[PDB]
Amino acid sequence: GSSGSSGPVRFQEALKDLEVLEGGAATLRCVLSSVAAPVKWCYGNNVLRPGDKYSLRQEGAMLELVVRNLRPQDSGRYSCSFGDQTTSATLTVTALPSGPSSG
Repeated sequence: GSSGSSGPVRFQEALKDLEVLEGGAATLRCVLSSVAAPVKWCYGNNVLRPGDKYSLRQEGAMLELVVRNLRPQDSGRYSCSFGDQTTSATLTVTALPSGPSSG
């Protein structure tokens, strides 16, 4: 059943569309209606886990998901599962113009 009818966690400021160029890192941000943790992170079908590739951080109803090696194929639907409601956002990654850059 339930734990103790505590209450659902509304999404005051969920994740919003992000604009970044290929060759950096993308850090999403979202503030929950209430301070609760730990939190759950999911992307697509499988559930996201804290490690090297990804870095999850929680502090005062605040989440932070960093994504290294930004690629034009990574852009998807990052939705955080927490409480009764769920949020979802989209990232924008532009493929470098392939200029005179060394690389």
